[PDB]
Amino acid sequence: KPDSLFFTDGQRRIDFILVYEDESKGTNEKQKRKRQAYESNLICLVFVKVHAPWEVLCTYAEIMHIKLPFEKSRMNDFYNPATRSRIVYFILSRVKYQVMNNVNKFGINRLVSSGIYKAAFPLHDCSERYLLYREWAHPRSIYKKQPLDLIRKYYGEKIGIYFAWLGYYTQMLLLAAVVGVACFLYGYLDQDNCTWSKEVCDPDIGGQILMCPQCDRLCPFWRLNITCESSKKLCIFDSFGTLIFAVFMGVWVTLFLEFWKRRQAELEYEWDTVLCASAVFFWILLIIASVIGIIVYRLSVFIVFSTTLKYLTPQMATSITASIISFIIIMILNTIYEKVAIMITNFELPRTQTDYENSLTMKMFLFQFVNYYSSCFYIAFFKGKFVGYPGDPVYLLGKYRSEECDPGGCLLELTTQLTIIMGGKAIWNNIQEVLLPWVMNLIGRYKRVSGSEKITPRWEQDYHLQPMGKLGLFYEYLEMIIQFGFVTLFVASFPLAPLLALVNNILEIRVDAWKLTTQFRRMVPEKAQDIGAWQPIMQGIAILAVVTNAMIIAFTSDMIPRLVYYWSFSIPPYGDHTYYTMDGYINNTLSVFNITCRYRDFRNPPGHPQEYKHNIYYWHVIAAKLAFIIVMEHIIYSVKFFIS
Amino acid sequence: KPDSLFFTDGQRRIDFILVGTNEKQKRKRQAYESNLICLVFVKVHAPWEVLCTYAEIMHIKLPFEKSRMNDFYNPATRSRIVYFILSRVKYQVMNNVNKFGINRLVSSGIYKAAFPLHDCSERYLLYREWAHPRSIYKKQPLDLIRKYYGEKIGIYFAWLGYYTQMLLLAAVVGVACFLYGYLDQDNCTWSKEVCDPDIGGQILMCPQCDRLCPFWRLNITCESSKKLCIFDSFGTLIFAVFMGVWVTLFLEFWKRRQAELEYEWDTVLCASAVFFWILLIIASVIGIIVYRLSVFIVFSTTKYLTPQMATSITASIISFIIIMILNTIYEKVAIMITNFELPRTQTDYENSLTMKMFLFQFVNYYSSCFYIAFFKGKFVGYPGDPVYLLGKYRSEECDPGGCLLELTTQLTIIMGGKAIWNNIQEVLLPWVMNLIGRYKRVSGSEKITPRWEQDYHLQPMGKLGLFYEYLEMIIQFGFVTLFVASFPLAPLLALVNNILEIRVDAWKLTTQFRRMVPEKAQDIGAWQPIMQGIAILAVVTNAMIIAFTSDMIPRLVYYWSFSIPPYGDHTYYTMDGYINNTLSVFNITCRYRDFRNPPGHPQEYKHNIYYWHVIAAKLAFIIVMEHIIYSVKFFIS
Ligand SMILES: [Ca+2]
Ligand SMILES: [Ca+2]
Repeated sequence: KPDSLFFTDGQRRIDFILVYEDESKGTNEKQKRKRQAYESNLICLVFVKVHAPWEVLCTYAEIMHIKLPFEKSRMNDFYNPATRSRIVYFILSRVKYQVMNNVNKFGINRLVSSGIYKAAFPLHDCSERYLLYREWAHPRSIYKKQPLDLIRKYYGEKIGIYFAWLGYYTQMLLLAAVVGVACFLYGYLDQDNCTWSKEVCDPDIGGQILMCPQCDRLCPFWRLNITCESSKKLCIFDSFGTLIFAVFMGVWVTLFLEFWKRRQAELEYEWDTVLCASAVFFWILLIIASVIGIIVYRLSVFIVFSTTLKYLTPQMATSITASIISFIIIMILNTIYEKVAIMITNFELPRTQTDYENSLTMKMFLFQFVNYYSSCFYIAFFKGKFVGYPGDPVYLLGKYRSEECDPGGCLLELTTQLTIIMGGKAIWNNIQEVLLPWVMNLIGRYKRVSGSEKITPRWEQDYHLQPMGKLGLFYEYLEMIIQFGFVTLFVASFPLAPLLALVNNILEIRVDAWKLTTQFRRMVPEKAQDIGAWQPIMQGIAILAVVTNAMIIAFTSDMIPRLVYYWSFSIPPYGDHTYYTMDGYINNTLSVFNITCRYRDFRNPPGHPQEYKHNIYYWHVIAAKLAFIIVMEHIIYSVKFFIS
Repeated sequence: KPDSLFFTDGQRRIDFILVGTNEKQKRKRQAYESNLICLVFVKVHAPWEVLCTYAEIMHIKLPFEKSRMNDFYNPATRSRIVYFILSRVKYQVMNNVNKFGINRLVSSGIYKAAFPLHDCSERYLLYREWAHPRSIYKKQPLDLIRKYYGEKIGIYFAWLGYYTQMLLLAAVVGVACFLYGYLDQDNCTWSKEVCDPDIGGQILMCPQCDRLCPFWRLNITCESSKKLCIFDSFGTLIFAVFMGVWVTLFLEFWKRRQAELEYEWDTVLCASAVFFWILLIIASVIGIIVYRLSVFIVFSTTKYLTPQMATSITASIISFIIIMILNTIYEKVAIMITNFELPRTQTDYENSLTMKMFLFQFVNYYSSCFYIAFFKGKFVGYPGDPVYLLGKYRSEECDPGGCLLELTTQLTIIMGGKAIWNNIQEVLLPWVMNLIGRYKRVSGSEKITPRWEQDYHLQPMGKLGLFYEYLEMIIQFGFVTLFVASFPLAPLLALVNNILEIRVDAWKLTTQFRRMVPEKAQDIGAWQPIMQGIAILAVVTNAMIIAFTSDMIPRLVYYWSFSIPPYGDHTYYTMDGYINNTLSVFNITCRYRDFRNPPGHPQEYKHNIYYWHVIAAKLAFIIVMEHIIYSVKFFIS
């Protein structure tokens, strides 16, 4: 029978499979009779079946305290196919191989690494798999609520916590999405009567500003008018779409953390749930330097691409193409890091599985942080600075100049990077997660055995399925923490970032689910009280996110400069208006340059006693930026103090 | 037998002592002692069997071999066990009137007193080598305190330990910067040009008050500016940075010590009324400053005793007296409002009492210091018009030094004067009241005084025993970490203080007060969150003290970016010409302290580039120092 969950005699559900074949140079007999006696003490091509009867599960459940299934009691009570796999795995790990020459091994952790065995896994049916396939696997059930209790009871506590965290995620990124939509409509509608994003488009005030080339050569004296196509759509990320949006984002990120702490407490109430500087930091410093190589490649790309060539402005198509190239390079370099972190972690002598995975987290998460967010931090914080008296950039300790931004507090490049990285990867990781299992399963089914007997045993089909590995949910937490960082660190621009995430996760909460019910082999239902080794990382990300949001609003949003302009530079002090009006902002902010243009920085005109040194406007604006940072951060940690 | 801790039979030590409407409580107390059986001095004793029987509920692990109570491998714990037995056993009636313990019994007034008794031994040696003026510097046997006076007193004297041993490092760093500020005093152009009449005495000021104040000169500042040098020349920066690192160090260092002692020992409507009085005292600090002004204004009409030294001392003493009187009033009112609300058990009641009285004392003490440090000498504009505080009364203005001598004088007189006065009461009140009792109740005994009689004549300690000591020491901690930029000797002033206090309290805990029940405690309790909040606020307030009220960042700015060919006619990083080129001119139709444009700049009396540069430096300094400090404590923890 193809749907055989039992033995030949029947009435005995299979709990595990392990496969090996050492019948056939010279050394083969050694592992042959190593594994020949290994199964002997475990007793209470052929697929070695492992089952745990009542008297075995009862006698080996005494070691670990697990609340059996009304109400529950500690270790003993009276009123689960999932826990059998974990019990069998624990039995395999505890029972060792006894010899007479002092070479003792326990479990197959070392056995499968050497190569004695081939594979080991539990198996499920073809029931709870179909009912979970219909409303939870296929993307048609977008709005259907998931049975997280069923997920916990079927695919283990770790997967249940991962999905509940994702279920809780879009449960309250919909409010962030609707706030983003409100800011979206405010920015889009109020593109006319605000003297911003209309001055730039108007050829009389924001069109007569003759800039000067940003780089050394092969750039002409452009005009601000060309900014129109990207300035009219800039206000959506500016104005009220920036200040209250990011303040609400900070309050939200500080509050739902504690809200999900309460959710975790509720879950615990429901379920039981009871030399360093070198090499390691050397490679991180090397990639901190290698972002320079990445941007050098990016320039070497678009310099040629500009000569090669829906209102596709140069700074839109160029930025999109550059972001795609950088994303491809980031994926390749992430593959390189996936190799090197593993190759350096096993070099050190680690502790058991828990500490090994904790160290692997502490290394790979930082590797991915510096791999992904380095470019975003470069563009956001220290990209378009350092222009002085003769217009001399820092030159980066060489003969190569630095790149300069646009008169908007360059954020369109940042939001394009966000959209193409966290949005492009959203497509691409799902593409691999859906298609790689199909293509490899088809390769196995069309290259190993073809034309079966029309009755395929369950173990054979499961063996043909892809393994899940010990780093099962590590990669999902990694990608989701990357999404979390992109949706909380840089959420000042792109108000629709959670919404772009929202539907994303609604697909993922199915797609992953789908790949967890049809593609990968069933995983042992491990028990965990939380996400683990990521929650402190989440707290650190939130603490850094408050500061980085303040720095995004101040140093690279050009919102504080306009607030300052219509509060203190528009009034009769420093100005000629009557009340808080934003008129004349663009002309009365940019500073003049003498070639012997008008660049973006705030500096004195050529002939002030302090020429090309910062003026009163710059110092006022930077004092306002620092005050805004201090006030917002203090208010945010005060708010989280009230919350927790 | 005056030294008799046993009954007539002997070999049975006393473990505790307790001593038409009248008939009601007479009958209630007559049957109360009946179920407890296993002026009269009821000697409650606990044999071994009752100790084992009713010590099982409160799990205590004590042997050598610390495994569990029921093992086969302490005069202190008998009092606690007897107290627990008294509290658990209730009085049974047939009218639905059930009372357990004497917490309600002594409140009504059926009994008079209840206390354990100690020896006249382990108390004599502990008086000599630990509680005597001849043994001040001798090392503490903290075990001899833990097993004799209880976990609470032991934790109090161990937490006070590091204020005597490793507060010495802070004190010696303070001494080092104290001597550094006095040696490099002539060759810094600061506090020398001020004392030089040629360039620092020609700067005529203008009156700070509306009337009865003449146009003075900076020359008179000399006697207070020359000694100001040690407070802010260069020792303030490294001093406060080291203080922040030091506090964010010993917090976790004492966490480690707490873990070590855990290894050693077992240790098993709101907006109104409550916040209304706090906002009322926030307003009443205005009344306090009005009172101090009214005092020294008249005193002005009445060893280089400059007006701003004698005045700052006299007004500080008057404010300290008023603060003590108000603290008595708050001790009354917090108790009178806390019992109004229906509280939980004793632990939660004392937690609420902590949360109320600590805030009351915070606003009582640190409000004046925050007023002087942060928002005292500001708000001068175009015609020299102060904010007037929503009235016809002007505000008070500071001196061209980033007024800090007033702040350090307030610290020295408050945390130093109280350091004397609290010890004075703690030493003399027991003597005077014991003498009153011994010379007014019974005189001329028969030369044999029973132990219980002498103990009864001693003062009671109460349920709020160590609450006041934690309160005063947390006040000292706040004064030595919040405002530790000036007065580098503040730890050293504390140090000997603590070295005396760690005896004085010790002394008063072996001769004056009645023995206290050895309560079970694993930490100071309900104060560690307060200490963490104090440290987090302390980093920020130290940054604001260095920036907004130290006049140090302006001194960095002058010789970094104003003594260079832009903004200055110099050639290096030199402090020359700082005083003249910082204060801004005022036109009456003087030269005040704030940084504003001269009378005739297109933005007249609006702020110049100097103030905006200095405030940008201040904000950058605050941000950088705070970020570095929490990064450092992240590395530490
Ligand atoms: Ca995924
Ligand atoms: Ca004391």
